Amino acid sequence: GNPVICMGHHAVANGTMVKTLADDQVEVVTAQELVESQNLPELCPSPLRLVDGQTCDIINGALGSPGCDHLNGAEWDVFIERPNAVDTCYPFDVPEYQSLRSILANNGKFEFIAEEFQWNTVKQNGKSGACKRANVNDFFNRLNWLVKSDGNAYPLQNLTKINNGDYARLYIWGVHHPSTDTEQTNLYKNNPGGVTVSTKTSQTSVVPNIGSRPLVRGLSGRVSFYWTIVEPGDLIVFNTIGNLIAPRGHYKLNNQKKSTILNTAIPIGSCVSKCHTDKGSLSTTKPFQNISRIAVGDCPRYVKQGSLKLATGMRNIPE
Amino acid sequence: GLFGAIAGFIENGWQGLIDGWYGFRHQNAEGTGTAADLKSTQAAIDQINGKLNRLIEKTNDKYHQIEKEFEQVEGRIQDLEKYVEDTKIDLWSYNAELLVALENQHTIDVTDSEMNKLFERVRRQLRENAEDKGNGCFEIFHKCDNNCIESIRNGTYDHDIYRDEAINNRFQ
Ligand SMILES: CC(=O)N[C@H]1[C@H]([C@H](O)[C@H](O)CO)O[C@@](O)(C(=O)O)C[C@@H]1O
Ligand SMILES: *[C@@H]1O[C@H](CO)[C@@H](O)[C@H](O)[C@H]1NC(C)=O
Ligand SMILES: *[C@@H]1O[C@H](CO)[C@@H](O)[C@H](O)[C@H]1NC(C)=O
Repeated sequence: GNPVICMGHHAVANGTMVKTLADDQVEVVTAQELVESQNLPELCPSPLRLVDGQTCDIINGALGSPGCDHLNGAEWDVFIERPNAVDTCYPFDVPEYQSLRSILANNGKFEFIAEEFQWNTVKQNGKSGACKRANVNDFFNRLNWLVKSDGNAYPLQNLTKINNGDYARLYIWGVHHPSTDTEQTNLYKNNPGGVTVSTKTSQTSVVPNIGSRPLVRGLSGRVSFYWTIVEPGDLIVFNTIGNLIAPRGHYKLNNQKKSTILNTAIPIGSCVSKCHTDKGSLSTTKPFQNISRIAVGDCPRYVKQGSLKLATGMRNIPE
Repeated sequence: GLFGAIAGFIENGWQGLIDGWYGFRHQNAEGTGTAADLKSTQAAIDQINGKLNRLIEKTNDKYHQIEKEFEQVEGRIQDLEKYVEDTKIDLWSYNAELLVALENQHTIDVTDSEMNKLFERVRRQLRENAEDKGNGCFEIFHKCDNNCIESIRNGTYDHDIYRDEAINNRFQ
């Protein structure tokens, strides 16, 4: 007795190194990479709705700066905001800048609703050389610059807008800051001016801010922008003795806010993907990625490791 | 591996075995052959692809989150935001690291295990007609032509047919 039968297993010439609990380098016959480290050099316009701000960041798009009319009515899952956006209007600031940018981005649409405010005797629709629209003096097309009547008269203003609609409203309004008391007086008569905006449930008051300021777009003046959200059943009251940059109306808020914003220079292309990083879209089934912590949509999880190999076969012991 | 078959009492794998993970290699009076075992192969593959499927699909469907990049320091609120994002990334990196180490240690034990199940299965078919040589091979103590071999491989070998011949060969 002398025939022989042997039980064995396959092997290949050169396998892949993996880690276990015990060992940092075990060679197995096959493995699969679980960390995505490649991205597309473009953003995928499908199946998520991307809106490109192009020259406007979202705050300028909301205010209605020159160059941002293409954003009117826009609806998005992800607002694409370009690093090389540029101000095209009157020099401004937003005291809670990131909070407003978040609210607009989250909300996910620019659905503006015109209302008429019957401002008393004050002159409306002020414009500026720092806000040119087709080489003509203009302004944020969502705001309304008020100044004294031609016969020096900026009376106390007192208008109310009631919300009986079935959705919350976002009013964006502002306050103008002259650089001298002489400027103050020729614009708004009174000195000091002042704005106070109120709801059933809150109240705000801004004292305008006069002083020398660096020249931005050839001006020392500024506009500080604020916002007020008005729920159904609530009301908003505007009060002015000068310096108000008034709203032309309100933006609609979605009940459910599911959208967001992504700041990147990366061009929008023709691919399909539901995962967007600021370095571009990801086209992968892997459960992890090391490309960017900034990621939006249906993404692999971001991790620090550049590689994690999952064994998909047995130990490789050739010959 | 926990069972000591792969890289244990089987000293190496077979590069010539290209149509399965596990199999048989024999020598009898009329020659030598190598054939795959389908059942053992399929068992190993099924348990690994199963791993892969559970793994590859997560659901991490996130939209509005927080800012993660900053130009200039602002203090308290920004520190907290950075700290939250950095804490999150470390815990997920730890999870990924542990997950792959556990899975790989398991995968290797499963494959060593299946090699051992295959060897044990054939040992049980052979009964008193063969002796374990110690290297994953059985010495068969009776004439075993190509049809006999194939009957071991396909599970139809009947040890009674050759027992008298084998018992007599083993002990005298
Ligand atoms: C009167 C008015 O409302 N707008 C005028 C402004 C503003 O008074 C100042 O910018 C306020 O600081 O001044 C201009 O020279 C300008 O910037 O284009 C002319 C413009 O028509
Ligand atoms: C204007 O103010 C008066 C009192 O100062 C108040 O009774 C009235 O409700 C206000 N009108 C509006 C439209 O808010
Ligand atoms: C991601 O991993 C690759 C290697 O897998 C590495 O070369 C690259 O630098 C990593 N990227 C980052 C941003 O760490």
